[PDB]
Amino acid sequence: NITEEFYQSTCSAVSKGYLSALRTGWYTSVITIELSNIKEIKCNGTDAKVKLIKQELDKYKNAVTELQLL
Amino acid sequence: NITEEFYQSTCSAVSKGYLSALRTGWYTSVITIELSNIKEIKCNGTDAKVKLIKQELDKYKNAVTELQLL
Amino acid sequence: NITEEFYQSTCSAVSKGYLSALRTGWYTSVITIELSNIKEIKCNGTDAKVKLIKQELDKYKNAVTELQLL
Amino acid sequence: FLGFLLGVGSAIASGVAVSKVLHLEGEVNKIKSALLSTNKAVVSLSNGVSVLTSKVLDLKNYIDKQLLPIVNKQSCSIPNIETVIEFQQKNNRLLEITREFSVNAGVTTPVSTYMLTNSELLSLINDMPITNDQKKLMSNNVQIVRQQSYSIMSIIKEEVLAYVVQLPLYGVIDTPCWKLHTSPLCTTNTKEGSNICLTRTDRGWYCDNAGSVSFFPQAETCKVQSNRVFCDTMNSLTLPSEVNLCNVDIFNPKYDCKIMTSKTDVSSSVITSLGAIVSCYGKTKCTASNKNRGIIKTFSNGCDYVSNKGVDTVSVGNTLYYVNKQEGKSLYVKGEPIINFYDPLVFPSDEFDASISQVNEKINQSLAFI
Amino acid sequence: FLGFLLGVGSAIASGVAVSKVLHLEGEVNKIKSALLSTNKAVVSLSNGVSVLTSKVLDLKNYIDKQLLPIVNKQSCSIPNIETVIEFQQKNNRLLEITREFSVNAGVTTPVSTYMLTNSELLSLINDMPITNDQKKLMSNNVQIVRQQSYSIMSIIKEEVLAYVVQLPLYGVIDTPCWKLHTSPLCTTNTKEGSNICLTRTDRGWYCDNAGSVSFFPQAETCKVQSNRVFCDTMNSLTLPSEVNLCNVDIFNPKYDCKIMTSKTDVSSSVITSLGAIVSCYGKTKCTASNKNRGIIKTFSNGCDYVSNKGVDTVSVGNTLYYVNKQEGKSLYVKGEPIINFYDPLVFPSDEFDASISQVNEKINQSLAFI
Amino acid sequence: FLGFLLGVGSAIASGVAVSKVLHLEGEVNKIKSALLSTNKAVVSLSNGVSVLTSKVLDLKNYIDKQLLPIVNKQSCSIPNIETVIEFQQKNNRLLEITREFSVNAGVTTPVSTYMLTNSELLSLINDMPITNDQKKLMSNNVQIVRQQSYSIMSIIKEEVLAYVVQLPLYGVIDTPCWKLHTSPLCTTNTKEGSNICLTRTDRGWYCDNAGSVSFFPQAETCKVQSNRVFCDTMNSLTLPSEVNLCNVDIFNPKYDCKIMTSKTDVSSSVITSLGAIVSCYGKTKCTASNKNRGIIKTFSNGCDYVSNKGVDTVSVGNTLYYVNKQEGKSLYVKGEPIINFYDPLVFPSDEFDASISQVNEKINQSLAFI
Amino acid sequence: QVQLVQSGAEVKKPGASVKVSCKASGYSFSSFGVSWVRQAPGQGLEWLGWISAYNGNTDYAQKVQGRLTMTTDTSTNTAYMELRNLRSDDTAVYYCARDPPASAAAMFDYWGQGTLVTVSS
Amino acid sequence: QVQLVESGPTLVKPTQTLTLTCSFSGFSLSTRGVGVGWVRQPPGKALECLGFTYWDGDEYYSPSLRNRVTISKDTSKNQVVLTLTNMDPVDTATYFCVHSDLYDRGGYYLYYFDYWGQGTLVTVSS
Amino acid sequence: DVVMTQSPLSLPVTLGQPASISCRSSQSLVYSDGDTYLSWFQQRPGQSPRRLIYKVSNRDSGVPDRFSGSGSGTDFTLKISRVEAEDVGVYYCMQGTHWPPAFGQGTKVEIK
Amino acid sequence: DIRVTQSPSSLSASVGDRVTITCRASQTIASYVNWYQQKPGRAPELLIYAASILQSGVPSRFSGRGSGTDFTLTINGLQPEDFATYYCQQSYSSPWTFGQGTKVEIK
Amino acid sequence: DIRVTQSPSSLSASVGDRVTITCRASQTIASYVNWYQQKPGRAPELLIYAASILQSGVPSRFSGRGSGTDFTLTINGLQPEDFATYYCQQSYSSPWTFGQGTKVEIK
Repeated sequence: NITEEFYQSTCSAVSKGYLSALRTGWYTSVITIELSNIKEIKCNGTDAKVKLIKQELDKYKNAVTELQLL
Repeated sequence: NITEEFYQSTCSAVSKGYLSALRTGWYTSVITIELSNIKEIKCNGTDAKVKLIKQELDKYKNAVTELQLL
Repeated sequence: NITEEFYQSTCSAVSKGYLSALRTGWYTSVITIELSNIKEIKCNGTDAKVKLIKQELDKYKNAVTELQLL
Repeated sequence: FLGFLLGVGSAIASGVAVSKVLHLEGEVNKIKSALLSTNKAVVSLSNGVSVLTSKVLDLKNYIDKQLLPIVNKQSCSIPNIETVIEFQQKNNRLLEITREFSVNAGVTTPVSTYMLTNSELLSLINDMPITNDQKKLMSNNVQIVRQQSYSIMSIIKEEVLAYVVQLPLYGVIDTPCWKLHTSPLCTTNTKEGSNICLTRTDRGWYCDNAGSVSFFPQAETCKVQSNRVFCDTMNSLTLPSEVNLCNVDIFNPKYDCKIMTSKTDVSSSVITSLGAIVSCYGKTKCTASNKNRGIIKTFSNGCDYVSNKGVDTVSVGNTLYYVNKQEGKSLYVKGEPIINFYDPLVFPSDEFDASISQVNEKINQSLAFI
Repeated sequence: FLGFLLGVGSAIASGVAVSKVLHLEGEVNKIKSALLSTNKAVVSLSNGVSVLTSKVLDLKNYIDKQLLPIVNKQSCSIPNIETVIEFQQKNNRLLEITREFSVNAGVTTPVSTYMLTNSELLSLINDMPITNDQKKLMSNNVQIVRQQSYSIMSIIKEEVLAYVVQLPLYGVIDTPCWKLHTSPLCTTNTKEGSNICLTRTDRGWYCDNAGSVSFFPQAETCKVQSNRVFCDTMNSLTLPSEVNLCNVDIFNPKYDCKIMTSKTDVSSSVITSLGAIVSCYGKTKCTASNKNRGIIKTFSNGCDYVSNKGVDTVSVGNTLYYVNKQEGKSLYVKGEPIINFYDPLVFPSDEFDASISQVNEKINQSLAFI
Repeated sequence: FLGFLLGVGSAIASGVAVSKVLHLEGEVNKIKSALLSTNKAVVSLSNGVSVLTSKVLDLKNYIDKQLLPIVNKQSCSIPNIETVIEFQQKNNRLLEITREFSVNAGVTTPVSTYMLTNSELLSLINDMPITNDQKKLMSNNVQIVRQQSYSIMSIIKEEVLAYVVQLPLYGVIDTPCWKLHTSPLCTTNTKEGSNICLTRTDRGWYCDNAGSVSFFPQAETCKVQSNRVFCDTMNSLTLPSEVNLCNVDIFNPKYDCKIMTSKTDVSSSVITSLGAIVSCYGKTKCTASNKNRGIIKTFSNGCDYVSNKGVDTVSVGNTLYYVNKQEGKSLYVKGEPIINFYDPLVFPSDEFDASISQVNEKINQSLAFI
Repeated sequence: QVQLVQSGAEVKKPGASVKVSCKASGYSFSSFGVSWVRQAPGQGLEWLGWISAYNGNTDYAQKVQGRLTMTTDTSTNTAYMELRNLRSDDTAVYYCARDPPASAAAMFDYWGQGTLVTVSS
Repeated sequence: QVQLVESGPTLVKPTQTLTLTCSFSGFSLSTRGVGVGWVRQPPGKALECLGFTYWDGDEYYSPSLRNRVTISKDTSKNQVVLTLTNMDPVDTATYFCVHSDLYDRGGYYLYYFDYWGQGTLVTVSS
Repeated sequence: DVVMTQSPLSLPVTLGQPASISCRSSQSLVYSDGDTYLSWFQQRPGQSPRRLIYKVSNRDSGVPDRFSGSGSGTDFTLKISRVEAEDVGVYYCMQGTHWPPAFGQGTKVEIK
Repeated sequence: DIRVTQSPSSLSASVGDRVTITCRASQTIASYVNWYQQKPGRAPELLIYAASILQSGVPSRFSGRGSGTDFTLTINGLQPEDFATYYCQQSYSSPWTFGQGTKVEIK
Repeated sequence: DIRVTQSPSSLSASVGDRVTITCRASQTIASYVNWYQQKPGRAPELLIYAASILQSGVPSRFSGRGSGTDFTLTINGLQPEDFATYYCQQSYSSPWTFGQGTKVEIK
């Protein structure tokens, strides 16, 4: 139960009854994501779903290249 | 029309001609979203669209559980 | 190669060996997106894909109207 | 500079106050009962507050109508892909809602489109019990309404998810406002270390409010859309109307204008609304230029001002500032700078927040010590 | 106000230190070899550190199993739309990961759902080698764990992308904490310019730590969920246990309480946890009110406090603050304000960071000068 | 600490200046006419500016080619699901653009991937009329280019949506830079309240620029990627080259080094680039340790420095700082601390922004008063 | 009206170098660029190289690369193209076609009247 | 081009006052960074500075003999005057007029001695 | 790189009859910023060439309304409604989407 | 004062050898060391501008390195004209003291 | 002191004309100018509140404009009763000085 007390002599109030959760140190973990070794796509079909897959792979490759720039 | 004046005596400039939109108080509204009472899914089909529905319902239930944790 | 030096006399340390990339000025470029002149959709079909197209066009028109509000 | 004079008010106090009431047993049942026939009804809670409550999304109805015949059976009928993509589209709003609440720990600001779409926001703007002028202002400028709003997670229980959106109330409209910009005014003698400086600390917005002037010391917090100044009274000071007298006589006895002092004469520029104030000192070279004609003006040592007519960029030392090209008439009030009236041997240059009266009485005390 | 006393510690130092080791030649091969048989293993790096490594997404397996028979051939077989949409859902997480990394310049905070999902965060947060109480606290409050965590880009090479998440370690649990709120205490004489003020600068959180008190001068940084105070020791001061003596005798000789002084008597209010402190001065009108009963209290000039019982809003001048409706007992300690013990003719009102001892010795020096 | 000495320059001034010109009647027609045959052309506006204009998305062509035969008829032909999903994929970028503009009220920073993709950003950053070295720097570090860029909503009319992206121009390359770190230097006598402290306030980055030193007082704003320091001259000071003399003789007469004084001897640590500065005072216990060997060093009272070689963590009181494991050679310069040369009875400890000359002349004035 | 007035015909010996000027009138030259194209008699039209008067970027066809260098002098509103080490098959008329100031869709809206450079023994 | 030529007496009776005049050309003393001073070298011994005049009017000497060596400058007359009293037999040294420039960039403030005059020999003999 | 083949190598025409010129392309001309950029030029004998069509089915300023473009994607066609004495010459189609821009074989029109 | 003394006083070398002259300071200084070469009967000349940077107008064969207490001057490709006395100068704090010098000798 | 004088001293006009009285200050002042109309044998009456804002309780025909050095009073629709003397007062700095006035006359 939180209780608060006001001091007229110093115009200040303390709110006590809390429990700490202070961070004292750090824990570092390495997170890995495995990426495919695709070099280039040689498909030449004009199907719309193949175009969708090519667009998704192109933005995936652009994301990989941008992370490699970093 | 905004008019600006510079005072060489105090090295300060006043830009006058504006109109106020000062927020003085607060209006609180309660927004509700109705959630389904699904307990568990008993489907065992191997169809890909059923798997997609199960995945979407699983992340939906994880979101509901996370808001319940909060 | 970055070298660091500490001065006990002033309790300060300088880390030198860096290369500058200071931004001195601004380059302003105008980016344009061409928007369609759709007035209203007169389709009355009850097909689900037509409903999806209507929903996406409705949020697109809401986005255009919202940008016009801005 | 006067940002430390504000009182620490909890902005989310009203939202969390409404949220705490909803946690009590029976209140969520009352919310469900009040919205049983309609989408929007005012609910009287235990605290006695009457808050408009609205329902914006019902995934329960969609799920219980379309998904229960499919996934709640042993012999599942194969759903169409249109059902799957419609499910994704409808549930995406809740996924972004939960993601924003998880990242922000249940208090999000500004209110995103997922918390409240602009159609629902405009409806709730129009449904407030306020004057028509306030509704017009809120409806025409919903972006700052979003930036001055909080969304507070409240409850998730009894199949109801509730969060309290906290919209601003603009109780002051169309009172005149003016922004005071300030640059350090310093002496211009050739000796490097004899320079003294003076900077008015009361820079920031001012807006009339009920016979007093609301002074906003943090200019960056107040948003400006065209001719209208959107500010918050929570981070504002209330000042007497004598504060206007500082802009025509800084040595007036009715109100002591607030200044800071130092001896670090740095060459700096303050980009105002319709021009630029440049305070070039020491051996620094400062010029104002036109983008086509090149250098058109060179500033001598001291405090100087250049209008935005003709001028497009301003350079002070190695730093280049661009001037605002807003249309409007600018004035230059010629006058003797006030820094020349002070005796350099007794000038107090150690104040971070002082006033003209404080500096004058300190100079008088220093002369009395002699 | 005492935020300038902190030391500048690099928060991401541990994560970038682990990231630099992974850049060394041969370490990627060790990471791949240790995770070759399992999803999670501790690796021994060149620096001698032992870090838990986890695999959260394998798009390589998905691509090499399903998409290589489709797109890596001349006579491409037509894929189903389910495969296309499943690719979109699986690859969407990596797209948001790369977008967040590009926008945030390789270091993101807080850790979003895309950096680490809630289930994987809970699994990793249980898998730490820590006490069970720390696991219980850290699992029950994962949102503040996210807000106190960083994700640092480390490597992308040899078909392996790695980023080092840096979860907080809560080494102190359940020691008592208390927040000190402060408002300016000023005189109340009718003359406008004779007023003097005093404000305790040590406002902020305090929490016990092994016989000392950690003072957190920036109260806004510390998160509060219910009765628990989540703070960071990096931006904290270490203080002796005598710091508690200031709340019962500000003139105690064991520890000099820190205050600032000025003469700008502004009417301001400080919303506390269970009440509101209002310091109404000059000609300002300040009142506390109930949302139903209207105005229920009017404050005279000086420092005054209003309880949370009955009161729902508080108005000071043109600024309206809402009070926190948290349940709890509030106490009023009657006493003579300390500002009345000072001689106005010799009061030093030019301090931005001082103490009672400093002000007392300055008054003594001013009396010695006379 | 010297962040208050900057001049308030409007960063978005150039972008809003270009945006205001596009609002004038007829300018959008000129933009459409100049971009009629090509995707990129420089347009001369009414203001006389010549800005390169680029078209990044044309949803009008997609809609008018594919959706007009479908939805603009009475007997609507049933579209394929591929068309639907392609429409969402194409329109998603515009939805995120509008959402970001709604949340941020038309001024966004940093420039997200939706404002400008990385391929389009690289193309536009190569198309600038600048030197090849500047283009190489910009192309190799596009993420900091995003972090120092704004996107300003300009117009939406005549079927044209336009927003002005505001890329930075890095006019200074490969001049030497150095960062100055500072920790409080205090006395070490056993009496608690007799301690005096001194802290150089000029901590922050320094970079050579055209025969002067650009001093950046806010170190947190400047980004660092490897050996390169990306800073902004807008929030910088211009200083004479005598500022280098402070690091070898703080009592030099050519340039007064800036310091602050106090009596609050707090134990704090400042994590530098290649080490750590620890200033352990009072009864605090401060140690530096190796992650494997345990405690390897114990610090006595005063100002001390530890290298990053061997040391992995440093503890000062109840807070633990991690040191940077960057490779580099560190030097310790033995010398008598300057704080021991001051008389404690006359030391002025009430300065928040002072200099060695100011402190010396105040000590001389105090001795003259005696 | 915008016209591209070029230089006159030139006759030179093989192995030497030419300079062909394409003066532009009627527009701000710094806002656009010029691409030179070769037209041998009895042969089609081949793109040689693009140079922008705005940023100075250059691009050349792979068959011509190394031998080709363009310099633009915006102070005189004339753009020069220098072809070093002429061969026998380079006897042609050289046309200048306007282009955008950046890497984008080609325009070729305005064409010069030509410059007949012939190399014969 | 920078030129630096010393001129003065070579034989001075002990305990009297020795003076040197340094004439310079190709550079101005008021140019930033430029400073002129004196470095002497006894035979078989090491070099030692005497004192330096700087562009901004600053002045110091070697503390071992700062009460005895004084230098005055005259930019208008294009001359630099070195004065030293109480001539000691140990003071027999080759006095070099020297030009100085400061390494302004890189965070240093280093006064190096780039251009050296040919030097004159002063012998304290009875 | 891309190559275009302009199919009607010769154009024997009769006065008042329409004439069509087509040139196929080896790739789709849709740029990422979605417009198709193929242009048609007319070259008079002994005179400088001039642009007629700047984008597909778009007519340049100052060009008479007799010339009209058509097609989309990979098949583009320029249709002249009527042939006159002032239309004798050679025509080139040009793509601006991909580097390098290329031109057709330069087909010639001759009045019978 | 910060005294500087050079350990090799009378080293001897032939053409084609490597010569390293070591100047040690009494305390830690970062750079602020200058190297002068004095031919017999001639004025000295600046060779090393600061630690690890060459003065302009001197042969590129000379190279410098050093920071802290010990500074070393590396000479690659000695010539017969290189016979001279090399001096190190400390300038981190006033007064500026010179070392005793290295009287290099040729075989 | 900031002196204000009116250039037209004895302008004459008829009913239906437009009258513009120009008052010039010695230095730049922003507004803080007042206009008084004094009838012969009667007390003056305030008409112009400040630059471009009107006093309540006077005919709306009067209008003001001006900032800086020159201030102008525009009168539209003159009446026979408007025959009076108009005065300019500056108030930007103490003391408040009055102009010599414009003795408007009717034809």
